[PDB]
Amino acid sequence: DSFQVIKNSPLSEWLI
Amino acid sequence: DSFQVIKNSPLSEWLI
Amino acid sequence: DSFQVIKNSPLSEWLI
Amino acid sequence: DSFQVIKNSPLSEWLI
Amino acid sequence: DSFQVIKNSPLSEWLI
Amino acid sequence: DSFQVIKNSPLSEWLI
Amino acid sequence: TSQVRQNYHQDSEAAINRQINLELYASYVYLSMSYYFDRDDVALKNFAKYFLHQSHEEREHAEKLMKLQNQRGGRIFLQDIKKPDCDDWESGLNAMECALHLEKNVNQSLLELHKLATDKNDPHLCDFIETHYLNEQVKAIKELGDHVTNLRKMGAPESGLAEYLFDKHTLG
Amino acid sequence: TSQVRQNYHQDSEAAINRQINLELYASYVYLSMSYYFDRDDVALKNFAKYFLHQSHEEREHAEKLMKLQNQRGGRIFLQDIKKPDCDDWESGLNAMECALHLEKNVNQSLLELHKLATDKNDPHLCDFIETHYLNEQVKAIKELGDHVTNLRKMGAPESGLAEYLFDKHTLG
Amino acid sequence: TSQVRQNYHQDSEAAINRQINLELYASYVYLSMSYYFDRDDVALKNFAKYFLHQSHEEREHAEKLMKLQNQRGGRIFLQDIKKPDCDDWESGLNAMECALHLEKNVNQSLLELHKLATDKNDPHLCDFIETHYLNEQVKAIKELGDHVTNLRKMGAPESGLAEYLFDKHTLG
Amino acid sequence: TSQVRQNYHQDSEAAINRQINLELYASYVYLSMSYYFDRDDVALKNFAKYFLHQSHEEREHAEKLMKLQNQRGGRIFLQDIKKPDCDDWESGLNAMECALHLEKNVNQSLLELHKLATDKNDPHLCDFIETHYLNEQVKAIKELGDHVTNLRKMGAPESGLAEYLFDKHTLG
Amino acid sequence: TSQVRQNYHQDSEAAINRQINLELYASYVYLSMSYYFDRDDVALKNFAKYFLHQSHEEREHAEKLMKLQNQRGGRIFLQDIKKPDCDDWESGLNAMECALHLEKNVNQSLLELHKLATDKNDPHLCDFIETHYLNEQVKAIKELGDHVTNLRKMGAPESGLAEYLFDKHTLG
Amino acid sequence: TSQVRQNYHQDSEAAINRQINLELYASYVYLSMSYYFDRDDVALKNFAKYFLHQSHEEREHAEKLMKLQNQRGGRIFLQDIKKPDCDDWESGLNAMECALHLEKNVNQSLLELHKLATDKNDPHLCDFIETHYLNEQVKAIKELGDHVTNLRKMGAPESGLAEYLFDKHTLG
Ligand SMILES: [Fe+3]
Ligand SMILES: [Fe+3]
Ligand SMILES: [Fe+3]
Ligand SMILES: [Fe+3]
Ligand SMILES: [Fe+3]
Ligand SMILES: [Fe+3]
Ligand SMILES: [Fe+3]
Ligand SMILES: [Fe+3]
Ligand SMILES: [Fe+3]
Ligand SMILES: [Fe+3]
Ligand SMILES: [Fe+3]
Ligand SMILES: [Fe+3]
Repeated sequence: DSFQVIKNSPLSEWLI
Repeated sequence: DSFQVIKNSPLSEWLI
Repeated sequence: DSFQVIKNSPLSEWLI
Repeated sequence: DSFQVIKNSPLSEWLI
Repeated sequence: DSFQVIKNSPLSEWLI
Repeated sequence: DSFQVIKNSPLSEWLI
Repeated sequence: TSQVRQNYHQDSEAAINRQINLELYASYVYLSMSYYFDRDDVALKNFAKYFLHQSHEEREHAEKLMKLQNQRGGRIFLQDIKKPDCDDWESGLNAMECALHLEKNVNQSLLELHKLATDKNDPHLCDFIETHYLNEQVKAIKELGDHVTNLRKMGAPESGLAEYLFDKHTLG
Repeated sequence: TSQVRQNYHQDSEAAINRQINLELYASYVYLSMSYYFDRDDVALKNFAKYFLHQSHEEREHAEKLMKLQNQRGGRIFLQDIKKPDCDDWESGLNAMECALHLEKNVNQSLLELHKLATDKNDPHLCDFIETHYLNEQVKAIKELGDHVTNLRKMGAPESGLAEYLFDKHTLG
Repeated sequence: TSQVRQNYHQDSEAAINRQINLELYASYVYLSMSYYFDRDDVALKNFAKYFLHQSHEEREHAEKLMKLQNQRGGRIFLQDIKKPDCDDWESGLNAMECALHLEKNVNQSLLELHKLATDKNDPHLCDFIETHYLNEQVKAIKELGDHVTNLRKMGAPESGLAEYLFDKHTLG
Repeated sequence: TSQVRQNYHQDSEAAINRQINLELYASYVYLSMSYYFDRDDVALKNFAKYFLHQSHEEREHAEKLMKLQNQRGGRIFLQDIKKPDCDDWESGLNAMECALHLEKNVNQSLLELHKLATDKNDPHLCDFIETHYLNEQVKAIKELGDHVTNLRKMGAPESGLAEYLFDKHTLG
Repeated sequence: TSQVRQNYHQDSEAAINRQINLELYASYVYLSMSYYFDRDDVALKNFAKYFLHQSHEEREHAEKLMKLQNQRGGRIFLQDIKKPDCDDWESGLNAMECALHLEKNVNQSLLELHKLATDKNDPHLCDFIETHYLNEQVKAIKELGDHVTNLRKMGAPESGLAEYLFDKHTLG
Repeated sequence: TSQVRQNYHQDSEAAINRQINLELYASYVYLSMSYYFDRDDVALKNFAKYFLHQSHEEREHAEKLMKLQNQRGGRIFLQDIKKPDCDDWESGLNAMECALHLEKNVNQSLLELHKLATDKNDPHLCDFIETHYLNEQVKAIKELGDHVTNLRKMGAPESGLAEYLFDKHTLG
């Protein structure tokens, strides 16, 4: 459950 | 900042 | 000759 | 089954 | 400068 | 052929 | 922007940051698995040792992705490491089933991570996943597959003797 | 016809060619046995290792008959290696029963191969079977006989614990 | 409730769980410190190596508290590991100042953790903090204090030569 | 169907089974090559030793594909190993020409096997062919190419001295 | 035309010949860099030693491409090695900037060389670039990136002490 | 102009720069010789190894002249390295004849280089040529002279056995 939340996160939330 | 949030947490939030 | 017979075999003959 | 087929083969089929 | 001259050379100048 | 071209070059072409 | 950045997309940069959290999250689940079997009412030493090794292995997978982001000119962005979804594991077999289901999820994320490098025409990033992550994710799933099938053949989790003997002969 | 051929019958020459296929066929069955126990739903490592050794042993038995045919002046004739008769083995006990039934069939073929050399008055060929094949075929059948009787005493194939412990203590 | 639980308060049990997150959080900050100095525009190898060692040291401090909770009969409760408060460190001196300010905060949490065991009359828990945590928290603060005072004597962070030479002679 | 099966197509599974027969067939041809040069009227010991090594190398290539099918969750399907197409080789040069023509055929089958994994978007299978099969198939063809060109420079197969000296200096 | 040529395009053959000149040209620039720092008015021994190693490394990269062309059945075509574009380097920092700008240009040529093998469906050539050239071109650019950023932090090229200390601690 | 320049003429300085190109050109011809014998249709391994050693020997002769120019206070001037005059060598004997004709040309250039130092009254430069270049150019020509005369005695290049045996016994 917590694994798919991180996986489905848009790429804009992982850029500085 | 994030260190004091965990430190000030009540003990009831750390018991199973 | 015998090498191309095996090579040209359809994939259906190699599944269980 | 396949073992007895080879075993029962006549000797003429094993000479060059 | 000399690096791009070699790099931009057509492939026909590098075959025997 | 290419060896004598370099060898016959005047010394003025080898000074900085 | 970086002086060493060449043929490195923002989408590939952001996908590496997401993968770093996924390996850091995975080591957190393996850390919660190891110390469950250290409990007095569980008491399976080689099960705890096995999941402790898995915890320090997912940490080095996250550290290697953090190192790869620096060579390509990208900038690491860190987020919260979420807590494991389960605070209690039913047994040794149930933990190997939740670890098999975890590795298959990690492997799925690498496949689309490899599918993004290919679309971006990033051949160096494609070779980095194939050499360090794709090959080891298949042995991990295969090994956990063997462990699960050897557990419910002995009669686990109903048989407490089954867990004890697997903990001794296989994991030890 | 060969310059080194002396006291070598065509019937003895043809019987050696038939035996070469029988050892090559036997190693093919042991190859299919080994990688059945490597499967994820079987996962018996020392069963796979045991049948892998048997596969490379029947190959050297076929290579020694190929070498013996050259010293006696005979000419090797090769045929198709047939596929194993079973593509699925029920369990570890069922594989040891199909391997015991296989060795007894190989031993039977050597007995009439020894009965043909004697009729042909070929004393060198008789001694070659007795030294390299007859002695090792009785230890092989005896060893597989022990393995089968130790499996259905523990309760195999119904007991999955029986296969796992035999795989560890006996085969490992 | 646990069969091995004796003289172990719920408040002491809950305070250990809070401390486990504090060491896990601390290793996350040291992980973000190490790979900042691995960046191409920073490029301080022994600064990255120094904070990488600090990262694996706070992980073993969290693992030893996880192990202590099992011996006393307590149950580990895990929460989110929060991301570090800073994603960029100004320089090597600014990182040593944020690491000195971090260790002093960790030491403060152990002092009230020791003040709770004493109030609960838990002498085994008091000796566990004094032996494994109180002594090493003073050397850590003292060592970081030396590092900070040796950096702004050379002229850091204005002097880029100061960081480079400290990285070579002191940290290397 | 398999618990460890992930991103594995039936077409990729069936293509691996076909390749296993192709390596098993190749080792059968090398086995018939080795014992042709062991014949009394041929008597080339290092030619027999060279093709004997090639026989045990194609067997390990078939065993590695059998092992790869188990990790990916596929099921091995075995067929007849066909007899070699030639029961007599004209000479040492003619055998190196029939072995060069064999390796080029094996290499062709791997290229379309790599072209099927790419179409199926199977990046793990693509890397398995490139690492273990594509690199070694080019050295094999190159080495056999050297051997053939060094044989008809000496005057083989007309010159029996040419075969004898190549057997000594090159193959020995 | 070659007996060992299989799945090898003329465009891939011609692109390898172009790459051979690019590595031979690169070693010529590193040769002119090394002996600039050997000059009496420069006198930086470990700068000369560093660029001398880079000179013999680009020569082995050109020799490995010359060897790869022979295994694939291609024919090497050699052209003039052009003289370096600069006969004087301003300083140690200016040389590391002209070497960083050189490696990034070499890496760019490999990316389109990898993009041509993929278009030609040459999977062996793709794996040869990824294993031997793509991985080492990123460490080279990263390492030169570190060296440049550590030079203008100390105050180079204005500070002659900065070059001398970097030459001692880092390059020595 | 240089602080270490003493008794060093411009003509001697320019003649050293010309010699550096002549050794760099010579190693380029030996590089094209080595990889011609690596070809599949040539396949002479010890001929390729012999000319590969000659390639790395002419590079050190050019590096020693580059080093000598720095000690005497001269400045290195680099030009294009011209491609070898022949892209195909008829045989092993034809390559040894083109290498003998090359060394005799290199030796001629050193003789007038020694004749210029003497005219300039440069005794240090005269001793540098005699110690490092004049002595080794006579052994090189003598050794290549032996190799050529031993090749056309066996019947090369008509005899392909002659090249193969010389490649084994002499060059190997
Ligand atoms: Fe991982
Ligand atoms: Fe893993
Ligand atoms: Fe046998
Ligand atoms: Fe046997
Ligand atoms: Fe601590
Ligand atoms: Fe600490
Ligand atoms: Fe193979
Ligand atoms: Fe091969
Ligand atoms: Fe390179
Ligand atoms: Fe490089
Ligand atoms: Fe020389
Ligand atoms: Fe020489």
